Amino acid sequence: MKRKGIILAGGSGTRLHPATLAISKQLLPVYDKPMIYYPLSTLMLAGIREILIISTPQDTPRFQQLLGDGSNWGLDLQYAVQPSPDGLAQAFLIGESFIGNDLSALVLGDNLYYGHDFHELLGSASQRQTGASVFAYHVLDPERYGVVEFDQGGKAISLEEKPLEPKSNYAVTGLYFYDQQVVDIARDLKPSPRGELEITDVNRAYLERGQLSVEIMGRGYAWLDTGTHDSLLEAGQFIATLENRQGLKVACPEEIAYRQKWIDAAQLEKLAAPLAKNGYGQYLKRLLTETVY
Amino acid sequence: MKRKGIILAGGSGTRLHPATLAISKQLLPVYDKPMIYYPLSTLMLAGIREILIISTPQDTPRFQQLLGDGSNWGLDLQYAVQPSPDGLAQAFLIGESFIGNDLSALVLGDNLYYGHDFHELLGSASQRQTGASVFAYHVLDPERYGVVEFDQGGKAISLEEKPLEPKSNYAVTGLYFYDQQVVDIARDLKPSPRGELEITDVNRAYLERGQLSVEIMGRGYAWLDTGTHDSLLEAGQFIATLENRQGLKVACPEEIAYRQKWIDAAQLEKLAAPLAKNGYGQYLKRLLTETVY
Amino acid sequence: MKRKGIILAGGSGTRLHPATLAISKQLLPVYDKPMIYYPLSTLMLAGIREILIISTPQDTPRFQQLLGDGSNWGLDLQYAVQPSPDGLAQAFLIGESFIGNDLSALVLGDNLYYGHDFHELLGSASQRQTGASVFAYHVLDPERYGVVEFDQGGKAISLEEKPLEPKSNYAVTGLYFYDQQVVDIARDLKPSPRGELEITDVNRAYLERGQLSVEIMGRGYAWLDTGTHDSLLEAGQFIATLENRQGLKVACPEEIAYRQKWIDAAQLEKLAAPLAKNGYGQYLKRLLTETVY
Amino acid sequence: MKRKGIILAGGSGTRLHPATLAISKQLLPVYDKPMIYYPLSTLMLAGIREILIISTPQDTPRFQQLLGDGSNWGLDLQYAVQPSPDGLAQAFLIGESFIGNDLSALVLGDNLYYGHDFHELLGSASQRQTGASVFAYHVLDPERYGVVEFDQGGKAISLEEKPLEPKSNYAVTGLYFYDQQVVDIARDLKPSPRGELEITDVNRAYLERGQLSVEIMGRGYAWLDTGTHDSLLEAGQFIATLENRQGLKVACPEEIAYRQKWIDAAQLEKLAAPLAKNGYGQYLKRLLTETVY
Ligand SMILES: CCCCn1c(N)c(N(C)C(=O)c2ccccc2)c(=O)[nH]c1=O
Ligand SMILES: CCCCn1c(N)c(N(C)C(=O)c2ccccc2)c(=O)[nH]c1=O
Ligand SMILES: CCCCn1c(N)c(N(C)C(=O)c2ccccc2)c(=O)[nH]c1=O
Ligand SMILES: CCCCn1c(N)c(N(C)C(=O)c2ccccc2)c(=O)[nH]c1=O
Ligand SMILES: [Cl-]
Ligand SMILES: [Cl-]
Ligand SMILES: [Cl-]
Ligand SMILES: [Cl-]
Repeated sequence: MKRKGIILAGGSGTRLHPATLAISKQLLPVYDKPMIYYPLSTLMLAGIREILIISTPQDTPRFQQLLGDGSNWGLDLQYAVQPSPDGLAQAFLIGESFIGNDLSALVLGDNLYYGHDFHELLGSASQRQTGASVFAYHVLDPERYGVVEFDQGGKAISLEEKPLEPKSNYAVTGLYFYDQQVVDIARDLKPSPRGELEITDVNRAYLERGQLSVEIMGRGYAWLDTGTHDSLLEAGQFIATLENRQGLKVACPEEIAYRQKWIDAAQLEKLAAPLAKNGYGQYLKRLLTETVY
Repeated sequence: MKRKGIILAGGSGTRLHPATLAISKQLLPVYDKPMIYYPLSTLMLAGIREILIISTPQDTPRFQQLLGDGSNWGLDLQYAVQPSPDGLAQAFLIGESFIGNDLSALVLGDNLYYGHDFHELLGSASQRQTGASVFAYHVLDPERYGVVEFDQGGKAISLEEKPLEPKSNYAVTGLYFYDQQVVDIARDLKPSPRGELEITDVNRAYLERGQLSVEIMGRGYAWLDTGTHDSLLEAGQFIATLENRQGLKVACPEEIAYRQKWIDAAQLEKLAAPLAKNGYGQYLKRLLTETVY
Repeated sequence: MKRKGIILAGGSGTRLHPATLAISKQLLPVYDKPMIYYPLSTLMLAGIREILIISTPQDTPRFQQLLGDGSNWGLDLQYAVQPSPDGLAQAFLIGESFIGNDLSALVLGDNLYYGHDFHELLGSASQRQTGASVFAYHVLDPERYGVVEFDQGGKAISLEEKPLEPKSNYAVTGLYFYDQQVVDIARDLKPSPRGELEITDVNRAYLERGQLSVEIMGRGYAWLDTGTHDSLLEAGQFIATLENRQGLKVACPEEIAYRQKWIDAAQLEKLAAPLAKNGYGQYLKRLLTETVY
Repeated sequence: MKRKGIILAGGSGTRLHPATLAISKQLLPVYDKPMIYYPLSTLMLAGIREILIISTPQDTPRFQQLLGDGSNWGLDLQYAVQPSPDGLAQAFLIGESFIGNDLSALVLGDNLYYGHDFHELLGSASQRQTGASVFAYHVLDPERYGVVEFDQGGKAISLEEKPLEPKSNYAVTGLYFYDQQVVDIARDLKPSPRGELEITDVNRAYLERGQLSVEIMGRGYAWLDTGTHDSLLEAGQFIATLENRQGLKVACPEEIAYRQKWIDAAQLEKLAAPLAKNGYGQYLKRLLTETVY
């Protein structure tokens, strides 16, 4: 059974205005590449090739201009709009027709992940054909996120959205895997006191049915914060330190497509040509003639 | 006599693609605010209130959405397009009608400046009603810029554009002041071997007429580099270290307009309202009730 | 069979003078803690509790003052000096008596490692009772290190020390695992043209006997550079970004001792007391009453 | 009349333990050079050549090894110890004999300053032969420092030490200038509730005699924070961004001595020799054959 992906790349309201007045946050580069390249690359590593990008009406065309129909990276990209920022769960109403009867995965357009064995850690969620799979990650400021409580045996027993008195320091990350129940669960959701359709209600419903796998994303992964000006900066520094150390890029979509065998060496060469006079183009070229373990 | 300003915020070509595929560089934020805020604030400190923003046809509307007509900050902003990126000196052909018979100033949309007595250092160029005035700044990599050579008495005697063997480490910054000759000098320029109308030829012409002042911008000023992904990241770290230290913002246009008395406390309050729930709105508010020396 | 550890924390000569005039590099903190805490914590994760710290004669006492005999963290630390910086392999002559007839592991005092499953990746070297095990990591500037060449089947076939024309981009990291042959191999080493006893000759000898495992340390690990002022800075930024994101520390020795069960909750509490008024002390306290996966 | 300088580089207690367990904070490098180089360079710019370095008994020899007697940079450096960290005003009891009957200046060993016209701003305090002169600098967190309150005419009217409800955002920096009364005012001070002899009481006494000048250090100066591990890291990023941009170093003592004519080109060359194979030596060399305005 094939899994469809959704990147929700919608409005951060005015919270980061004026930095984000002219353009939506997920088109801003983090270091050497546009933000959206990072969650897209995540979906690609989880093996997902059919992807719906959801964003504001102003910006959809900009995302289209940047990513096209995906055919150049061996993907099949489609697009849809979120008129008003009415909750992350709204993705599933908007995405209903695109999901159809398949399994799905939702990733937040501004969430960056890095680490070892990231294929395998996604795999284990990607290969469960039933229920929902989310990830929990220790953070300093759990109040800002969805907080998962574990019992003494490490079983997930409550989820709470931006709690004033968090039950743990474990935050739900912005990567979610779902079966064919998600749309129907989404459709029955009531708005919350904040006026939002919450992804935590979606995930609570799977918990109450005993069908939520909460997999731990360990301290040895980077899950980076793009929610303040400060953190956005920390992230660029973080990526640039890795890339300049290794001479290898994090979350380069072309490279993921090439290594998954979704495009061949001739196609990778054609993608490199129009950027040949810069580092990124030069990087794509070098991938054709280097073995990387 | 009054001086008109031009901010050239055009195409950086593909040099910073794909970071810049969705949006032009000068809309990317540096730390808490869009890039273009920094040179605009510079022109404001130099006392210039009538400014032409030149940009690509695709992005003009994004600059317009961000900056409007300037009326809100006591300015008068106008807009023009640069269909093709044919050299910085092109700004004077495109800007001819807007300049009319006045004095002018040109600033690169991606140049950030910071330091003490910046009013005074601009002033001394802004007050010279005849000839041209540029600024020379010691850098490590002068080969990337226009290099000014001085004789033993500190007189400027040659200018050279991206010389392979620079005569000094003094680079010409991207702030230029000009009298009513610039348009005519611009009109007579032939494209260079690179296919560009070079600002260094413009400035050489003033030097050959003995009408170029080259004022030193000292080491105690920051002139920051936004030309690589690395330097852009250095620049955000730099502004954010200053701002978090001081609780005062660098190159905030509203604050410059308020302190120059181009807008009053009532108007500053109205600008603060629609961002009240973020740091930038809160910062504008606090300016109404703090004396800053 | 038990494995003994050596941290070589010797002289970086004058290369980073004057930053390092007053103190050896491995006592400088990286972000919140002294450099040496990082490789020490690495040895601890590999399960090694008996450790020889080797350093200059000036600085040994400072290392002793900082780390004591280890008894407080469940280790057994001993100390020895390297009079002159005559090569990394010299560690084994100096360490001969301390090694005795056991297996060993050598870590460079200035090498930082971070990532997921780091226990397991060390384990696989730690559990091989015969031969030598090193790690290879893709880097941009292989000329600076020991470069390992692989054949088309991914077999290690040459090692070369700071080659002018590197055969790959794979660098040998500064973590090494060795059987009872290392001392005797070390003793037979000739100085090189540079006047050094090279760790690459030690490792070449194991390769020529077919007893070198070269395990790949993947792009999903951080191996950080502390060899320039710039990289040292990049590292602090890197650690601080992780720690402030997670509210968990990288390479805190006390925490590793506590989680390996080498000290109990009462002892961890006593270590926290004298630092109670700062973040580090507060962090140790919080480890007593939080479950971390 | 001539002015004597004191750099207090004592115990920061345990506040930054364990980072600082092996070595006192003021020997840690900020980017390319030891911390203490920055305030020492400040005293040098203020024209002061006779300087007492006060530090802990354990570290004095490390400061001596780094700085010698100063003869190499045209200074005269002397050393004293501070057995217990009993307040910044203690510097005048300890320093009594060294001060003798001269004017003085006190600078905190961990305070970094940068900006334009820094000579002039010091000058104006250095030239006032009577009373005391301090500097007030706008900060975000004035509650951590001595806060100066101004009346509507910009006259200083109260000073308060770490007030919970600060009267302004103007913090007193860690650079102080004093006449021959300071010793006697110091001697009459009683310890505060915290067990410290406060520099703010010293400065309040001069205010109550009408002899305190409070000069504004403007926003266009950097006064950097070295009090947390975070800020220390910000400070290195900050210096390194300036230095890599300009190819000129901030607070290099040899360069200040050379430009003040306290050492000649032959002596500067001899200081450059023993570091010739690193950037800092190369930088000193290049100063012999470049004009810097
Ligand atoms: C399946 C090939 C994946 C190889 N790879 C990576 N594992 C990574 N790594 C280490 C990653 O952690 C990573 C992060 C986000 C999305 C995909 C991979 C990467 O950045 N680029 C890659 O080409
Ligand atoms: C009317 C004087 C404005 C005072 N002022 C500044 N001088 C600055 N300074 C210190 C600046 O360096 C600055 C830089 C570029 C353009 C304008 C000001 C500032 O950032 N914000 C300000 O409000
Ligand atoms: C065996 C407990 C190890 C748990 N742990 C870590 N895995 C790490 N991590 C993620 C590491 O990557 C790490 C790095 C160097 C040395 C030891 C662990 C850490 O920093 N601190 C820890 O307490
Ligand atoms: C004799 C004048 C020295 C010129 N000079 C400086 N002004 C500085 N500047 C810009 C500085 O801000 C500075 C800061 C602290 C102490 C001394 C100089 C410098 O870093 N190095 C220098 O050689
Ligand atoms: Cl982990
Ligand atoms: Cl200056
Ligand atoms: Cl990996
Ligand atoms: Cl100023």
